[PDB]
Amino acid sequence: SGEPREEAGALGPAWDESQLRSYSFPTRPIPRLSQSDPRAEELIENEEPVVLTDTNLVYPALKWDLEYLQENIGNGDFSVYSASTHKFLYYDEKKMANFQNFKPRSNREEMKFHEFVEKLQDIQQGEERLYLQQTLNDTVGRKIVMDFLGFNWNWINKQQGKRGWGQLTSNLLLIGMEGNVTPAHYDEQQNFFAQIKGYKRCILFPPDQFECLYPYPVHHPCDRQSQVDFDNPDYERFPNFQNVVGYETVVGPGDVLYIPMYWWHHIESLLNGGITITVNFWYKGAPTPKRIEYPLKAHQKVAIMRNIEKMLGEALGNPQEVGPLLNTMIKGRYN
Amino acid sequence: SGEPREEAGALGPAWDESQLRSYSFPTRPIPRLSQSDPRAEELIENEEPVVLTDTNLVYPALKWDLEYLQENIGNGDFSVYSASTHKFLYYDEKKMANFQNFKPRSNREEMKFHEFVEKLQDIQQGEERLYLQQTLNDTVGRKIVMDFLGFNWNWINKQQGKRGWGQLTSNLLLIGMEGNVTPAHYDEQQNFFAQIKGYKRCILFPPDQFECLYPYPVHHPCDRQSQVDFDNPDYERFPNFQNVVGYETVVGPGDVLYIPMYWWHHIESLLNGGITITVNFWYKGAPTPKRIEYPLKAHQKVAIMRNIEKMLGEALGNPQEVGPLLNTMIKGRYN
Ligand SMILES: O=C(O)CCC(=O)C(=O)O
Ligand SMILES: O=C(O)CCC(=O)C(=O)O
Ligand SMILES: [Fe+2]
Ligand SMILES: [Fe+2]
Repeated sequence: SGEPREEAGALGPAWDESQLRSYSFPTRPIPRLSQSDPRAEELIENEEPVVLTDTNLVYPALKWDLEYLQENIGNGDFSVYSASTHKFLYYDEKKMANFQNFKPRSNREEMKFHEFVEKLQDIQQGEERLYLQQTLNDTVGRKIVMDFLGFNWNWINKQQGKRGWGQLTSNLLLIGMEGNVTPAHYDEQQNFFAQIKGYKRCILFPPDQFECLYPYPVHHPCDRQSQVDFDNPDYERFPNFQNVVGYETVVGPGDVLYIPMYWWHHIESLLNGGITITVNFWYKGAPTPKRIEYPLKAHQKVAIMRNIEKMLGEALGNPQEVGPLLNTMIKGRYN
Repeated sequence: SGEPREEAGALGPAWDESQLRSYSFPTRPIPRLSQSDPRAEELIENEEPVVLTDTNLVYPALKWDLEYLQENIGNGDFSVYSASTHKFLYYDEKKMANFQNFKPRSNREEMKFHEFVEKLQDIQQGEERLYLQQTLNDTVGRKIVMDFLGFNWNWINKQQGKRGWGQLTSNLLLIGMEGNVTPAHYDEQQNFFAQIKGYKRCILFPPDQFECLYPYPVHHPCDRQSQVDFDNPDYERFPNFQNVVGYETVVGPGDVLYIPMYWWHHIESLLNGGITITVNFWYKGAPTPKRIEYPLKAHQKVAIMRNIEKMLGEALGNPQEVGPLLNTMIKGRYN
């Protein structure tokens, strides 16, 4: 992760190790570079993570905080997630019909910002934890729309153009509480993670560690999430979690982390670090080349495995038979 | 800026986008309200811009044009500014002694109105551009003095009384040519911008965008002006110009724009819109409250920075050392 950076103005260290959680695997630091540095462009083009420290991407939002937001964001509805533990168990509603025994571990709920601020206030007066996650569309107040327009769209748009990425699928505003943890998972789109308030420790695993992270079945509501409990790894069920090695960093106000598509990421708001605020940017990856180019990269093999699982689930007319058939194919033949 | 307003009498649109220049930043419309509307009074009291459409402030001047003026204004002298480009580079004479390498980019020149009208005529027979700017004192013809007396002094005086503003520092008559551009800058006084003939696009930036507009050093002849070339922004020298968001409008005959003190403003006479005529009104802001009131507003912090720069320039007995000392104070200590 690297030594805690010293804040300007002789203010103490931004954070200290005691705020970071302990895990069973090793890690090395993700590079912190300047957007002008040729090495940063090199990392992004090769689809490797990099923390850009001077993009000014969300510059107008650095002043944001709960008071400012509540007052100017408006009186619309915001999706607030809640959990009893620190780990926020998110899931896919549409895939619940496939796994009837799946009991929910986290509940969402629309509410007004001022309500979230209040509901958050008394919880600080507690084991419960909330996590607000909502898109930054025009639906919001005029002032917030001005700040939004003030983002460095010149930088990010140029970045989108040279990488060949597709459309910006969405912008997500995230406000969480200290200690909050979003378990490891991967997304299929390219992502620029812009930190605004507070610090978050981000642990990333490359796509080739698929075999050590044991993702749920594609048809399961937790598709794309790791089945391993990072706080208590079951080595009998997931032996290869003992070989996992990750890339880590702690991002703070002004930092932008590039999370390449298909890369795993574990995110946590530093303990006793106050609330955190982040805005993420999603872009569809560049279209896959017409003619295949070998040797296939790891993320491409992951795409293929996802496709096989999907096709099989439809061909058998039932996602619950996917596993049995796969075992039938493999046992005594390929294993 | 808003859709071009349709002129009365089924005359086409007042103007069309093709007449507006293209810039790298986003903008939203300044409210166009009636002076009777409570929202307008609310905007002015909170020191936010607003275009009042029915003040009748300069009603008698709406008939004005070059012929009428030349004939009745008199045979006195008028300060005419000239430039080779469209951007009029104005400067402070008194501060030239501090920056000897500063070469002038625009020249002033007293001349008689009929001469200005003539000099303007052949230029339309060209890259040169002129801009007449002179005060409306009794020095002028009897007829122009009658029109002047006919301004709605009842409205503006009442406005001056309720806002607590100081004396009317001056009245400026402005006559320019289509395409003319006055680069972004801020004034320290409150201003009512009364449009009389033609249309002008006005782009304003609030005081809190100080960090994105990079004003010249206080001792520089271009003090209060932005160092950024809006037509070709140097993002390496002024990275934060990528985060600038402005408030825009196009004022025409009869409109009065309130430009709050310390607010930045970029003004341009619509392309192929003919000459433009404007009269501005300057008032010293209301005296700063005896006991400070936190949290300080942005314009107050700008006042403080200007004061520090001024004091430092005198304390070191030389304005050229201000920068070196500021860097010495900051480097490795606050940055
Ligand atoms: O910040 C977080 O807690 C989660 C971020 C995340 O999963 C994402 O941006 O995809
Ligand atoms: O109309 C213009 O070109 C400039 C107006 C201006 O700068 C002012 O009224 O202070
Ligand atoms: Fe994610
Ligand atoms: Fe001005």
